[PDB]
Amino acid sequence: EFQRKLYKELVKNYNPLERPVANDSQPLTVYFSLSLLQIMDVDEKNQVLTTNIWLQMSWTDHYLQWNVSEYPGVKTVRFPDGQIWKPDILLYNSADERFDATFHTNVLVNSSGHCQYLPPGIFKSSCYIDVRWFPFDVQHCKLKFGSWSYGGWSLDLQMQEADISGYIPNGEWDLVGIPGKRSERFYECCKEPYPDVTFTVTMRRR
Amino acid sequence: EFQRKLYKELVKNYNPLERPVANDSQPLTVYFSLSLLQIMDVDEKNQVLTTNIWLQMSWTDHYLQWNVSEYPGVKTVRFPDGQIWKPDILLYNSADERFDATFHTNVLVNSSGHCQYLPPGIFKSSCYIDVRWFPFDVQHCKLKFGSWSYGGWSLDLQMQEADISGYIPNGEWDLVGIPGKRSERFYECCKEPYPDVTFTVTMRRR
Amino acid sequence: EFQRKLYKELVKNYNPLERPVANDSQPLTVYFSLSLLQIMDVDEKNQVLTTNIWLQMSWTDHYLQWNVSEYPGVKTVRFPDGQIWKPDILLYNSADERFDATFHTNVLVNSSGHCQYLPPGIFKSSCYIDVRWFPFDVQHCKLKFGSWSYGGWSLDLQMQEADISGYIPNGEWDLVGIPGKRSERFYECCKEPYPDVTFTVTMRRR
Amino acid sequence: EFQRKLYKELVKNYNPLERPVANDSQPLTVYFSLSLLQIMDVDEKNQVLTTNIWLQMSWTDHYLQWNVSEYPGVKTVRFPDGQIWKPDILLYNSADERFDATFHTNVLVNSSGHCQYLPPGIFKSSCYIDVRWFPFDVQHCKLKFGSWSYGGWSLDLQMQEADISGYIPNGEWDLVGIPGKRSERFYECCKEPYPDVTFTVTMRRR
Amino acid sequence: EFQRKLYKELVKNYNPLERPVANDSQPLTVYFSLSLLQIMDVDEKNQVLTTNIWLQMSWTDHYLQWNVSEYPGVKTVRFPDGQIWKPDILLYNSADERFDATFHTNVLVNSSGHCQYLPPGIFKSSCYIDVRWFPFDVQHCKLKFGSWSYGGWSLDLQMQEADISGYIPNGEWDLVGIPGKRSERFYECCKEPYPDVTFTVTMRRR
Amino acid sequence: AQVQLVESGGGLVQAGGSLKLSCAASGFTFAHYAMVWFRQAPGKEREFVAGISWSGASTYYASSVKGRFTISRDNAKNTVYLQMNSLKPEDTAVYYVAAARFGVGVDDDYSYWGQGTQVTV
Amino acid sequence: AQVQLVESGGGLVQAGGSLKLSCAASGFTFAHYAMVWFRQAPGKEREFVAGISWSGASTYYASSVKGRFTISRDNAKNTVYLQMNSLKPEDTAVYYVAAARFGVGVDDDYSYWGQGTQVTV
Amino acid sequence: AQVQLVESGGGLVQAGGSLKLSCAASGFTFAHYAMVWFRQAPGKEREFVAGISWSGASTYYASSVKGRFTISRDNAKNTVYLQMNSLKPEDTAVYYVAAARFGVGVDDDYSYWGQGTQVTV
Ligand SMILES: *[C@@H]1O[C@H](CO)[C@@H](O)[C@H](O)[C@H]1NC(C)=O
Ligand SMILES: *[C@@H]1O[C@H](CO)[C@@H](O)[C@H](O)[C@H]1NC(C)=O
Ligand SMILES: *[C@@H]1O[C@H](CO)[C@@H](O)[C@H](O)[C@H]1NC(C)=O
Ligand SMILES: *[C@@H]1O[C@H](CO)[C@@H](O)[C@H](O)[C@H]1NC(C)=O
Ligand SMILES: *[C@@H]1O[C@H](CO)[C@@H](O)[C@H](O)[C@H]1NC(C)=O
Ligand SMILES: *[C@@H]1O[C@H](CO)[C@@H](O)[C@H](O)[C@H]1NC(C)=O
Ligand SMILES: *[C@@H]1O[C@H](CO)[C@@H](O)[C@H](O)[C@H]1NC(C)=O
Ligand SMILES: *[C@@H]1O[C@H](CO)[C@@H](O)[C@H](O)[C@H]1NC(C)=O
Ligand SMILES: *[C@@H]1O[C@H](CO)[C@@H](O)[C@H](O)[C@H]1NC(C)=O
Ligand SMILES: *[C@@H]1O[C@H](CO)[C@@H](O)[C@H](O)[C@H]1NC(C)=O
Repeated sequence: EFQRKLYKELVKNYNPLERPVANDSQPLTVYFSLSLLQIMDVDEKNQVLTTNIWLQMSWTDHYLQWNVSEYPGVKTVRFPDGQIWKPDILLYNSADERFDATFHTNVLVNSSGHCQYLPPGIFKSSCYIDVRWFPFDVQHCKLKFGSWSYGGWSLDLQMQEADISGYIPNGEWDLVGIPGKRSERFYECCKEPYPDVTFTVTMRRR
Repeated sequence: EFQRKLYKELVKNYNPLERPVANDSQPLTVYFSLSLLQIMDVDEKNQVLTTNIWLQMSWTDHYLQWNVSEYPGVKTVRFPDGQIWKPDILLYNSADERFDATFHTNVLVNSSGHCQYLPPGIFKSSCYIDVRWFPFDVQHCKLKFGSWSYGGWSLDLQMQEADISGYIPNGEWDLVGIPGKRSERFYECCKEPYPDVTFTVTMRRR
Repeated sequence: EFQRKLYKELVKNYNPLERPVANDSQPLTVYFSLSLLQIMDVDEKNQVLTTNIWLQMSWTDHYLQWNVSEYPGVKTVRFPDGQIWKPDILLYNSADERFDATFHTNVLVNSSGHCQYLPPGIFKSSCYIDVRWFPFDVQHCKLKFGSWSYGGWSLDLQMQEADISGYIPNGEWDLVGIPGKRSERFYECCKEPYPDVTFTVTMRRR
Repeated sequence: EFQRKLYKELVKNYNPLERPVANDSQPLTVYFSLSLLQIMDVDEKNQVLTTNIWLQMSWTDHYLQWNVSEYPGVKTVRFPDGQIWKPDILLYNSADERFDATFHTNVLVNSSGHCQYLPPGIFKSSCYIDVRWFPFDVQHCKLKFGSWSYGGWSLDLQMQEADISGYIPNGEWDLVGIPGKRSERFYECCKEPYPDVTFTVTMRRR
Repeated sequence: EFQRKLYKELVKNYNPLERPVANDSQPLTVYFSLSLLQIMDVDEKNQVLTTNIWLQMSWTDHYLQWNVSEYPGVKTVRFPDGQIWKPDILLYNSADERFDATFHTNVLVNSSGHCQYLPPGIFKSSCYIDVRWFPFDVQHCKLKFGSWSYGGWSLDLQMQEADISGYIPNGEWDLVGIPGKRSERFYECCKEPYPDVTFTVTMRRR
Repeated sequence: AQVQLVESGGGLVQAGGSLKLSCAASGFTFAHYAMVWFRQAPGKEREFVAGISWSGASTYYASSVKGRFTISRDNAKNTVYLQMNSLKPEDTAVYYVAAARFGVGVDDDYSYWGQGTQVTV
Repeated sequence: AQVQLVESGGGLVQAGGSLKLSCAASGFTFAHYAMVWFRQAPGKEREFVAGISWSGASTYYASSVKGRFTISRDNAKNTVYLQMNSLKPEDTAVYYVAAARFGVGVDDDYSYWGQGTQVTV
Repeated sequence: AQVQLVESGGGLVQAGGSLKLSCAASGFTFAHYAMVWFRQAPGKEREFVAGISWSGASTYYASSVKGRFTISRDNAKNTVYLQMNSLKPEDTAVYYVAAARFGVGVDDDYSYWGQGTQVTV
């Protein structure tokens, strides 16, 4: 059938350790955006904070292409965790024991199109809770995301705004906003602009 | 031996990433129900509660069919996780240190094909507890089940009534009812809807 | 080498998803019995009980057969998990997050063909600790074992008497007896019994 | 290169679940000697204790032999967990939830020689803390080690004295010594015996 | 294109249990340097402390070679966990229940072959806090790193200076510095050294 | 050793002859092994002929041999019989039988092979 | 099956001739696949002759056809051309092409086959 | 690029005298690979004649011959020599070289194959 034929044919030569791009010199563009649903707790002096976040990563793959003219029906295909490439965007200043709370999910592809890798999770991340200036002080906590191995001239990770959806108003903390900013880190001997993203959560009290 | 022959023959081509249906454009129908067994506790300050739920998913397969006239004996077959298709229906507003508390089990198939999947689960979900004002206020906690990647023209998630058989009466709360309702959400710009099932747990106090 | 030859030859066609029996219409007899060696915590009215129990499963296989004249010396064959069929008999009213406490172990096979499966476990079950008639009141707690997918004319779960050994006399509770009874959870219209085994533990106080 | 040839040549037929011995009737010699590094806590009246122990195993193999004359350089090879046989010797009175708390380690082989398997572990064992006199009395806890599936006429498990190396003096308990004893107990209806090794840890108080 | 060709052709004969070196007699140099980021807690009389540490392991490989002239573009190849040799270097006096808090990571290689194996982790390690002479006294906690299976004339560990980066100014403890030095524990049998590295973290109250 | 697989029944007969091809074996337990007949000719490599299961029910044949031949076995004598009827000139080949563990006659992994009993027309 | 291939050109010169073989296909996008030429002799295995990757510049020649045979591909025209010069009389065989997914021309797992044309010298 | 392994020697001399042949490399590095010699005959398929390692001294031979052939290799010239002494009439075939990455000579994978030279005493 069409589904069986397409799924069997799509993986002829697809070594999962690749960086799909027509020209090896040209970098790849990945889009990153997060949606924060809830805040669990600010925790103790240990300077650690727990949240509930769904991430969203998108990129254009040049090794999964066809056209629907000769393959009527099929319009969205899915691949599991282990056979389709996925960028390794992680949290830098993580404090969880496992360092990665992402519940891996299938990767979605449309026609001759790009991918979406929405992972859910709860993140226990470190902060600087030192607002003892006065109990009523606005605290800024930073979530630092970025690549761990790839960087510079290979992945020009961009940023998209976060979401302000039904964030379950907390009974003790309220947030003013969630800005984000892309940043660069120079190296000892190189001109490659190693990128990263920092999202700031600011809250005073409730 | 007939059972051995059947198990050897049935898997000639069953790429596990398939959607079993004769007509690719035609959608599949999946029936969903749950059975509550117990409620463990609902802490106060944090918004989370624990429940004991056995799920029940039923669907119709097409690539797994035979007729018993030629194969005497076997009437039902069981498949583990990894070799058979299973829809990914998950809980949205989960709060555990994991996104899936399901203890996977085998899938049962009979004759022309009808798959029953019964996972147990100790589910921990986030509720909206804001009824501290009146101690005698009924609390409508929500359990939101649905597909994570599949949706629209592919999986027509139906709904069956819940179950009351056995409850292990609690020492602090009492069930009033277990209503359930299916809902739909429309994407940004598309005619494909996204369905979901919401179950309301109502308890006043004891 | 005889060991290597036997191990190589015994696994020609042994798909581990199959029920071993010469005639597939005939049911299969499985002997089941447990042996509790320790008690960890009965807990307060939270409705949870922790016990240390070693299971014991035995059955007869018709696909592991030979005689010693051909193969001198060898009398015991040991198989890990994955390459040998094992019944999936579980605890119905479990409260553990993992839902399973079995530490999988190798299975032993004799010449003529027999199986012995002895997994240890720390079982966290559910009971009703509601002794309000003064401290002295006998409490009966139940453990419900049975198949999760097999049932009726396929596996007739036979029961053996429990074991009373090295119970580490406790200082807070004492065991009066360990009865065990087989019952049938027959549904409305099935024409095929669904057996199960329930074990009762009785303790008043100390 | 020589190491590559040795590795590719020594695993031609090494079914991992075999018992490598020259004679199928002759038993095999295994030497056991734990080394205790620290006791973490004697814990509450639940009769549990947490200790830090590095186990030790020694046995002789018949399928791993070469002559070092034609292989200058390489003298010791090492195998990961899964491809090399390892005896199933573990703790009996285990109170840990996962039962076996060993971090598996590579196995070392020298020339036509033996194997060493050094696992580190934190063991939650249970003993008899029921001091006859008032709470200040000398308690002797027992650690049991033996095979689970192997036993009698196959592994004549032998004991060697423990170690008194750097003990990290705790602040509330002092030990007297750590003797051990090999016992050929539990000679059941089967003719073969069932050897075991029991170590005694004695401490009164500080 | 060229990336796929290189990835497919580079692993023809790479038995992952190897010790890459041109001559089997010459040892291998492994450069070790750690970088601490924060101190979470000192805990209680159990004499254990928690830290966040990123390791840094560097070595040179001989079987991963090419030159960029005929492979335009690709300059860094990346391998996952399992297909690439990694030295088995870990912590001796580890007090965590898992004995290994390393979140495994990809390995980066370039044309000549230099490798980097930076893992992140949260290390819970034991110490000795029993300064009764003066409650306000500087505490020196030791971390002992080194191999577990390899030793002597095969892998000669070398140490690089540690990192004093943005160590999140704490609120109860302040450190002066982190000296480290190489040590040896040469055994009586044979004359093969047993190297290791010891890092002392010296901290005083704040 | 001790796994000898011996055959008999050489024949040079044109169309219309009836044959009683016989095979015997030893060493292994005959009641726990299925058997199947294979054909090899110089123009080809190997092809199916017919096979039995370990119980004696649901024998299997090929498309070109749906009729004609029959196959039988008796557990108490260690003999395997192939009744060949209505010969055709295309069955010029060797007949070496194969034995496997509990099987279904249709393709399976084999453990014991046999020798040739070349028959030509 | 809408994925078949056809040839254009025939070769029967005595020796030292020139030829231009043309091949084309339809039913799949002629931009995500690479084409390789294969030769079959009366009795022999299959040998690799000439290849080119999907990118456009990865020309590969066999060891015996380095400076004689050349290959090219026209994406817009949906065709592949093979030019032969200074032919040897030992090249008598059937040439057919094989397609594959993103590759280079070196050993791979081909998907779509075709049919060959016979050259006799 | 243009990786090719050309062979020569053209040995058709009678038994007894001598034979000496050499190989060459074009595209790949000669200090990172290993070469083995394969014999192919009109009736046979493949034989592991002999081989050498990338290190330089791991000469491995076959059971057929132990003191009649010898091998040598040179990295500056980018070549390998095979010397065939005491020619006998039983070995007449086509020789070709198979190249591989870091190896020993025993069963190994290959990436590049060479040209065939016909030798017949
Ligand atoms: C790829 O990028 C390089 C960079 O200069 C360029 O020269 C080349 O033309 C591009 N296209 C290719 C290699 O097909
Ligand atoms: C599938 O359904 C469509 C509905 O529009 C129908 O036209 C078609 O014939 C069906 N069968 C196919 C596409 O094979
Ligand atoms: C069962 O299927 C087989 C195969 O098509 C057929 O020959 C037979 O008639 C079927 N029997 C019934 C009762 O449908
Ligand atoms: C198996 O049992 C059934 C039950 O009556 C019987 O008819 C059959 O002959 C038995 N043997 C088989 C199926 O080989
Ligand atoms: C094994 O021991 C038995 C008993 O002494 C002996 O007869 C036999 O020759 C030994 N070797 C074997 C069985 O290979
Ligand atoms: C190992 O055996 C080989 C062949 O039997 C022999 O040549 C070599 O000297 C032996 N090595 C030693 C150390 O005896
Ligand atoms: C390796 O070193 C040894 C001594 O250091 C030397 O004899 C040998 O030639 C070197 N090269 C090898 C073994 O390939
Ligand atoms: C680099 O690779 C090219 C590819 O042809 C080769 O010509 C050159 O010799 C190589 N350089 C070195 C130093 O090996
Ligand atoms: C063991 O089985 C073989 C095979 O059937 C048989 O020949 C032999 O007599 C048997 N031995 C015994 C003691 O039954
Ligand atoms: C889809 O691909 C087929 C391939 O043969 C082609 O004929 C058709 O024109 C393509 N359609 C579009 C819209 O690209």
